[PDB]
Amino acid sequence: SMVRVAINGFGRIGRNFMRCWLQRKANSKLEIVGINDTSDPRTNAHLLKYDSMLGIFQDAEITADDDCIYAGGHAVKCVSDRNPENLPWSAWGIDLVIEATGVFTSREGASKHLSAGAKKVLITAPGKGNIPTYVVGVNHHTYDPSEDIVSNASCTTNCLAPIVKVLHEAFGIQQGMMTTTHSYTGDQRLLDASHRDLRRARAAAMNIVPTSTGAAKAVGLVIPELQGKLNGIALRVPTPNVSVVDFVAQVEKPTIAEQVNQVIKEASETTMKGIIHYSELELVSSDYRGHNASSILDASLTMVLGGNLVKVVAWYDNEWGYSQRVLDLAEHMAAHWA
Amino acid sequence: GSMVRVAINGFGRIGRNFMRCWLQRKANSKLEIVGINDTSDPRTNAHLLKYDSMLGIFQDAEITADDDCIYAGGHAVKCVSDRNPENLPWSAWGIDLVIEATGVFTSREGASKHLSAGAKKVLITAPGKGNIPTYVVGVNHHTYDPSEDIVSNASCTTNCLAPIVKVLHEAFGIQQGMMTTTHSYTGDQRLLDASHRDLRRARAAAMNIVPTSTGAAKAVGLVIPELQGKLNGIALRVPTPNVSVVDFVAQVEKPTIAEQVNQVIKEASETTMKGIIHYSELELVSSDYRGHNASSILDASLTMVLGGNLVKVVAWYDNEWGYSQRVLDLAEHMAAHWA
Amino acid sequence: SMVRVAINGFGRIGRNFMRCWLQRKANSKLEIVGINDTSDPRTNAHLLKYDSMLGIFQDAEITADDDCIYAGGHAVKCVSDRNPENLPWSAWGIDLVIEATGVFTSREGASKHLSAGAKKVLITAPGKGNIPTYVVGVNHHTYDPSEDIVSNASCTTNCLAPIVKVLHEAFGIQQGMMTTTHSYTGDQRLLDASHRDLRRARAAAMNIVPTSTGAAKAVGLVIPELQGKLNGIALRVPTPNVSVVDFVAQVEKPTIAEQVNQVIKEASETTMKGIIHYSELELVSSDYRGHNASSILDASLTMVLGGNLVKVVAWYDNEWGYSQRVLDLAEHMAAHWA
Amino acid sequence: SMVRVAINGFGRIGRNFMRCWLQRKANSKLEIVGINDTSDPRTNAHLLKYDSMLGIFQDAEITADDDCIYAGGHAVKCVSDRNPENLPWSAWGIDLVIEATGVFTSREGASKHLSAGAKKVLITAPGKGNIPTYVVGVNHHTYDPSEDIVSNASCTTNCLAPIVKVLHEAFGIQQGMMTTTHSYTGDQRLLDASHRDLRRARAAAMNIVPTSTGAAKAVGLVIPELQGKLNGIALRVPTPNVSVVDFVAQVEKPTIAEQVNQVIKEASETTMKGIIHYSELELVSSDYRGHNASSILDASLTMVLGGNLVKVVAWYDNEWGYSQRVLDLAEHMAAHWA
Amino acid sequence: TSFQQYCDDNPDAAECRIYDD
Amino acid sequence: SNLEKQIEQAREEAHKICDTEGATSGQCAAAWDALEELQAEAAHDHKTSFQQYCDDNPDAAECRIYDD
Ligand SMILES: NC(=O)c1ccc[n+]([C@@H]2O[C@H](COP(=O)([O-])OP(=O)(O)OC[C@H]3O[C@@H](n4cnc5c(N)ncnc54)[C@H](O)[C@@H]3O)[C@@H](O)[C@H]2O)c1
Ligand SMILES: NC(=O)c1ccc[n+]([C@@H]2O[C@H](COP(=O)([O-])OP(=O)(O)OC[C@H]3O[C@@H](n4cnc5c(N)ncnc54)[C@H](O)[C@@H]3O)[C@@H](O)[C@H]2O)c1
Ligand SMILES: NC(=O)c1ccc[n+]([C@@H]2O[C@H](COP(=O)([O-])OP(=O)(O)OC[C@H]3O[C@@H](n4cnc5c(N)ncnc54)[C@H](O)[C@@H]3O)[C@@H](O)[C@H]2O)c1
Ligand SMILES: NC(=O)c1ccc[n+]([C@@H]2O[C@H](COP(=O)([O-])OP(=O)(O)OC[C@H]3O[C@@H](n4cnc5c(N)ncnc54)[C@H](O)[C@@H]3O)[C@@H](O)[C@H]2O)c1
Repeated sequence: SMVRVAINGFGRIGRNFMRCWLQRKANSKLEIVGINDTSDPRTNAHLLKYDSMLGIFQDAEITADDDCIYAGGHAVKCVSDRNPENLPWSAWGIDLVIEATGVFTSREGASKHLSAGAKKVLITAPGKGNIPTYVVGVNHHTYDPSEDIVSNASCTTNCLAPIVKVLHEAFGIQQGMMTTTHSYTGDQRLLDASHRDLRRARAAAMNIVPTSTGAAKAVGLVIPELQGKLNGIALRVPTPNVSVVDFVAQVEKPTIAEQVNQVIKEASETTMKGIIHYSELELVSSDYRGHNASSILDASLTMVLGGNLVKVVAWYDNEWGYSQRVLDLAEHMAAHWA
Repeated sequence: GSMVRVAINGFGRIGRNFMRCWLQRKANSKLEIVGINDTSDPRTNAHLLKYDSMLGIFQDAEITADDDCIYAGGHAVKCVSDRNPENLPWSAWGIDLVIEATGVFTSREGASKHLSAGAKKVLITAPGKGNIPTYVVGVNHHTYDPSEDIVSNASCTTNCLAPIVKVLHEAFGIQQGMMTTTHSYTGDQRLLDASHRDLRRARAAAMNIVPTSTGAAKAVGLVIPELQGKLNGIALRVPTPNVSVVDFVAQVEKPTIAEQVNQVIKEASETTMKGIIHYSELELVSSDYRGHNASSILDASLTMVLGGNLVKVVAWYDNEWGYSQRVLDLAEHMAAHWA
Repeated sequence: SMVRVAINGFGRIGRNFMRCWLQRKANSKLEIVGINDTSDPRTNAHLLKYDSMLGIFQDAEITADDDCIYAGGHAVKCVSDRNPENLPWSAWGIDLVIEATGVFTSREGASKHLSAGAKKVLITAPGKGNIPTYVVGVNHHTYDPSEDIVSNASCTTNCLAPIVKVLHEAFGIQQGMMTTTHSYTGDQRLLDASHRDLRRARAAAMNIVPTSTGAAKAVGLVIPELQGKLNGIALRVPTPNVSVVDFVAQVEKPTIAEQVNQVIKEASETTMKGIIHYSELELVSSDYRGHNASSILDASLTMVLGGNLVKVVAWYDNEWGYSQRVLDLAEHMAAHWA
Repeated sequence: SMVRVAINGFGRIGRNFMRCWLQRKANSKLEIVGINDTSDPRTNAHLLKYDSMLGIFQDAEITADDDCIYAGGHAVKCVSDRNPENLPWSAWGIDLVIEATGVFTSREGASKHLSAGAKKVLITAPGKGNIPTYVVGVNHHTYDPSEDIVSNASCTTNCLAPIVKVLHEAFGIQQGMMTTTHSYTGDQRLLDASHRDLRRARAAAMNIVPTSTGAAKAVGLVIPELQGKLNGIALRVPTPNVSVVDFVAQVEKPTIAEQVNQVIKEASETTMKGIIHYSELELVSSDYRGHNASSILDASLTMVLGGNLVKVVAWYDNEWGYSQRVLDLAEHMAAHWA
Repeated sequence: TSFQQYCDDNPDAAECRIYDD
Repeated sequence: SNLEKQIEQAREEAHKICDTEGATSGQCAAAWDALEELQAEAAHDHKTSFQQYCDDNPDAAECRIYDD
């Protein structure tokens, strides 16, 4: 009748998600009832309300006491344990756990939520091993209700994968290269500091930072016949939110820039509506803050050479866009709860 | 026999980088910078020449000024401030070569106003407008004709992409090529949202990812003529004050693999492109390439290939210092073949 | 009837002012009917709508043609001439010119608008020479209909002057030092370039830049009692908007932090309502984007030593807050017209 | 008979210190032989060489194997244990531990290094509890060889205290307020994330973040006369290094800006040479990177009101200048082992 | 255009600067 | 690993055996002989303590990895 939800990790994605559901709560099958996080409800209620990227939350009063965050009279119990096996999911009757820590993205890690009493876990990141990955708009309909642990892929995969599906079905993609020029994220050190990735060790707001990404290969996970045909990299740049994907593909069927744009445009109005947005406006990253689409095609940047080498460029709010898809994937699961 | 007398029109980021390049390399040079023309005054330009937010404090010698000249170790550079090159005193100053570094005279007709003023040659530190011979040192400068009175040294991105595209094209035969330069912002972007003929460059630069249209896509086809119309791309200006990276995706004819692509460019970097391309396997970031003298530093760790024929390479470049090093190289080259 | 207004200089202030007016249009004696700017209506309608700081304009739809900017069917005639004498003020029936280019701040400079046909000029910055300066809530009720060229002082002046007035009337200010830690502005250089001020010549987003502040002199013009008794400086820092002023005053009536805060707070709820806001929250500069108050007192930072050395710290949105006051000054002038 | 040194916490301070000693190695009575840190030797060797602020290390080549960092043929043995008690100080014959983790600033915390075998501990931050604090140039000659746990205070204390001492001995400081406009530090958060300080939690490259400064209380530790008579705060701003303190003093002997500057200038050439530098240049923060002085007085900003209200402004490289003093204090201890 | 006729006379204004990078 | 947790249990057992029976004890000799024995096996692919700390504290600032 109503899927009780709990957030594991109240960081940028946990809080964006929370603020997505609060604005989509009128028509929603989810009731967020609990939070686990390394911090306390007073500290986390403060962050919830005062977001440097999203601004002050306006819809409802955000308060908290020793053990609860309250949003518009709706209480959310809080605990603080780093081992999900200790969490009170059975007591709290948690049906769906949103796994937004970045730490428990393997099957065994995530399964600890199930051990504690949860039923399903939606990981807010690429899965490790054989975890089924889904992108709303590309393959989220093959979701099987019997799946207890799922992955909503990365932000980048959610931006490229819908554009790849449209282009591939229109002209057949033979191979593809991507670079995401990406806002920095919490895994980068603010100043040069110890890290297992020598590039993530460098000061995020001072540098262009190349890092390996898997979103390209991850696209082959959700569009399974392009498996092994996509690769890419990341350039972390000193912006705090909003990123842009650069996709270069060789296609079977000859085309020109105009056809590429019209194809994506028609998908944005029909099959991919709400997922892809099509723009001919000359905007910049600031203008896309809070966009609900997974991908916004920047039509003025499309290029084609020789009929078969296609270039496209798509913006995305990696924080807020991805979170709308996380919520979409959960709302879908609540639909087909079994 | 004597030395080429140089003036700098536009003492900005490039004009001042070029000055410091020359000041460091002056022991070996057929050039002598004797004049500056800029919108600002000698004392102000002395201050900026010494106190650079990007290069730190200049220390090879003392830098002072009076109302007429800037001094760099007792060496006098005369300073005039007129916005129309027609009116510049190039005749009285015996100016042989002008470094057109204002961004305002990229066309032959505007660039040749310096020739009306008495200048004998003009090196535009930017892609020329109209048919102006365009040179990239290490790719194309050896075709310089001493009869050219107006030349273009290109853009920073062109000097990065072109050496790499030349090695890749000859090794594997480039058929089509896309490019995207994640580029530090530059003076032509506005600090806060303000008027501009480029609605994207009008937006706050240190605050945004800003896509703009680069001409390095076009230029590379100039200095490598068989690739004219086979390359294209864009630029993404981002909130760093200096150092850029160019990402090139190419469709080649001869099959290869990332290992082989890296080895080719490495071999080039050590022989036919020594001093122009540098080969790095280190996991560095943009800050680490400040002051690098190469046109391109291949980030060997980022090379990837799909299906043998789709090739991706990523190269760093200091858009201010590296480009200024090549400007200097090109100017010396003209000084050697002077007529 | 309606006071017909023209904007000279469609910059950060000129466009913040417009967006202020558009939000308050339904209750306003002013009518913005003209714009002069170095740029064309299409560029400027694009800038008015898409703003890196204010976000996309929501309230009304914005459009343009060769001749005008349209803000929800409201047509604003645009001209582009850089000598105010050639401006069609007489032909457009313009009454009040909002001078916001920052280049016509002397009386004779601003007076060119009067020759062109306008009847009064409101300079959105300190004036040069005998030009009456007003800060809303401090001295604006002294304005005289006979004065046709007026200054609304700097942003820092508008923040500090309401607090000084309260502090002075409650404790008696003998001396005061000010330092505004200040977002950079269009006046500064993106990268090291020539500038009259050798420190504002230096890359703004890279440096802490000490420079002058108009409040050092302007506060003493709006609180004449304190002329000669205040001084201070600006430190420009790498943020695009929102600023904070640090004010250390030697006062006559010994007091303590609790009393300093209670005086400003009560003032904020009575005689300074809308001008000063009293905040106890632990907030950072991002959280004050779009605040309509001229100063937000950060009570947690108030401190006093030996009863006579008082330190207060006040935030202000130097773009939006200041523009709100420009509109207030304008409405007041249209009320007391002559 | 060198003084064998180990660095605990190879962070910003720990690596600046290392580079500081490498430059000064020839004249030092110290030998750095050990490092304990979260990271392995190869990662620390990489960060020691490639520094986003200091640039690539030039003086000597830096390699590493599984066991040591190598600084031009000098071996520094490396361990990775976060509990200081288990550290091999006894076996490595460690005399002095440079405690630079930030999380052992109490006497009991820092004393774990003594249980492990070290003889004395120098905390690169203020101490918690009765730990004798020192500033080179102010009170380091009151160091006593019986002291086995010492604090070199904070970076702001090392900038402010020498100018306060000079001012106090010339005019008599009766009260003083301070505001450091401070480059952000690894203590803050890249994007909004939990933190015991609700403001340091907020994205550091996006905000002006008001917070505490150790100088508020530590200046009175090293200048006992002025304990209880000083106070202030910090405004963290989006620059990664170099800071500036703004100090307003109620003084006893009336003076003027000319006299203040001559006094500090005079000290900087005599008693405070190497600690205070006197500057008349119109510079900005980038120009002071790598400056060895603790304080660079920006003479052009000195202003006095009423003879009794003195305002001075002093730059400092909070990473490199502070580390220079850590070395100075350690050498002083090296000279006074007993 | 007035802003098009202005960028003809003064390309070196920060309202017209175009550096093909 | 295995030999490490035995070298600490071998010197803990050798220091207890040595104090009880004395310094000249034949038992103390064998206790240090048995510790030297497991240190000769321990010394006779170089995973780092850093990498083992990121296995135990995956959510630490030094260990986060967001595959974006
Ligand atoms: N915003 C983005 O850039 C973005 C986009 C798409 C996907 N993602 C993915 O989403 C995930 C979350 O990223 P983020 O940027 O929100 O991270 P973040 O660092 O901002 O937030 C992580 C939160 O998890 C909490 N946490 C850590 N370990 C924990 C434990 N053992 N138990 C309970 N709580 C714990 C922390 O307290 C922190 O509040 C990442 O895995 C990332 O790959 C991020
Ligand atoms: N900096 C880079 O990234 C880069 C790289 C490659 C090429 N370039 C090219 O170099 C050129 C200069 O760029 P920059 O970054 O030095 O810009 P900049 O704004 O720093 O330099 C412009 C300088 O020229 C002066 N100037 C302007 N108009 C003038 C006139 N009419 N007469 C005399 N002086 C005048 C200005 O005072 C200013 O100092 C541009 O055309 C650009 O395309 C730049
Ligand atoms: N932005 C702030 O924080 C702030 C706060 C208070 C006061 N002020 C004052 O307001 C004034 C406006 O500054 P801004 O921040 O809007 O700068 P800005 O550069 O954003 O605005 C200047 C605008 O005026 C136009 N302009 C310039 N010269 C012109 C001329 N001769 N003719 C016609 N148009 C011309 C420019 O095209 C530009 O659009 C400044 O004098 C400043 O001192 C600014
Ligand atoms: N950064 C400055 O400008 C500055 C100035 C003056 C004083 N300080 C003080 O110096 C100290 C060092 O701070 P920092 O700026 O170098 O921060 P940092 O995070 O750059 O350095 C901390 C280092 O210590 C390591 N570390 C953390 N906990 C550890 C543990 N239990 N065992 C071993 N290593 C551990 C971390 O891996 C990191 O490398 C702080 O106490 C700070 O208050 C800093």
